[PDB]
Amino acid sequence: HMAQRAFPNPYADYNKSLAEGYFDAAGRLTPEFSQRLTNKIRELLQQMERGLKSADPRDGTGYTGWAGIAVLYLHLYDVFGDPAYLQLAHGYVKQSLNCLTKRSITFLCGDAGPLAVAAVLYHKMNNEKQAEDCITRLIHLNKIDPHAPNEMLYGRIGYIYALLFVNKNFGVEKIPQSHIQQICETILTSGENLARKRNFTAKSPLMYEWYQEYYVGAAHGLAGIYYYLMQPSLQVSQGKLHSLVKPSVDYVCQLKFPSGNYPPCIGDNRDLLVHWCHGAPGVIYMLIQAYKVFREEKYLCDAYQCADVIWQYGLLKKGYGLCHGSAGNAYAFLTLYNLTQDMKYLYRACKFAEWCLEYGEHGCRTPDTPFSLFEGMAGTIYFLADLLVPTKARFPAFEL
Ligand SMILES: CSC[C@H](NC(=O)CC[C@H](N)C(=O)O)C(=O)NCC(=O)O
Ligand SMILES: [Zn+2]
Repeated sequence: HMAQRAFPNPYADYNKSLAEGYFDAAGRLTPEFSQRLTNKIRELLQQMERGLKSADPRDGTGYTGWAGIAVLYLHLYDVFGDPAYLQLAHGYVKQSLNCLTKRSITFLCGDAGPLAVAAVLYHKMNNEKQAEDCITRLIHLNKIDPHAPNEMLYGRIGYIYALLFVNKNFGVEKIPQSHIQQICETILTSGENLARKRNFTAKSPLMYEWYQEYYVGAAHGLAGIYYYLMQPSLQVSQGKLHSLVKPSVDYVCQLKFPSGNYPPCIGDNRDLLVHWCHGAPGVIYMLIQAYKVFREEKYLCDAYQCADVIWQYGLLKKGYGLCHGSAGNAYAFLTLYNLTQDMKYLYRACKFAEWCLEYGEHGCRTPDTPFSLFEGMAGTIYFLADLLVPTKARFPAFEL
């Protein structure tokens, strides 16, 4: 039923001849293709700026609101170096800081997004007082919601991302590692406890849930949590990596549909969603990181299968967005490219970019927030700009 959710892929798969128009033998984009990306970015930015005039004033979040637009502009500033982009980011940061709701802790859906993005913007504008004030507030946020879930949009790893985002952008340990360590400990303890209570232990030493479901994917589920627990940034011990995380990863691997896709929740029989939030485009990160950490070929094999599912069924009728759209799906190819150095996957990303360059010409659904980072145009623009330098590309607000 995946076919019903996708457009047929109109593109030929990789060969040397077809790839030459997009990038050279070193994987560096051609000037021509680079400029075509740049031209579309400028075109879409105009539409986005106009569209955001109608966006909800109250939503300051990374996922659907102002801080996510600031994330885009910070990225464009880094890519292009145009000071006007940094100024745009400032405007959006200011809007976002007037929208704190005190209800959530995450980068994507909570107050950590505005605060972490603001800290970085202020730093980039040489505003030490405001940068430091934002960091203080961000650190303190780790109190307003204990017994949170563990997942990306509403839970502990979503807060961890905000901390990592500051540290990466300052290039120094602005948030002490000990802060990250203690959250990591809570996550691991939570997983062991739930697995024990539900007698998963033998097959899966860790287990997590959100909204009373065992979500499997990146946004709300196991694949996102395990991707994080396997990151050197989180400093999980070798002992816990092998005894707790690896067998829990293997359990997720075992949930794979015959197609190579993954169910949204444990026990789901319908093979339908090919999204970052649910399915192969989000689970692929766990597989790739598992390969990097454990070096077992099965993980790489599974990642290849993810890429094939996405190549076939990844041009979504849903639209061009990151959370569940063609641009988010294209990032799966970039992560596999960056692991393998196989230009086939850079090519696939470029062809998905070609699709996005025809934005609005396919009869896609209009997103609920048509201009947002995760549902809308800002995310598509983010992807196009990130593709300019493929080796540095990372799925925003998620990939490390
Ligand atoms: C965490 S996002 C989950 C996502 N939700 C949507 O696609 C809803 C539409 C969204 N609000 C938009 O406007 O893009 C989804 O997978 N929906 C289930 C489905 O497509 O059947
Ligand atoms: Zn989604």
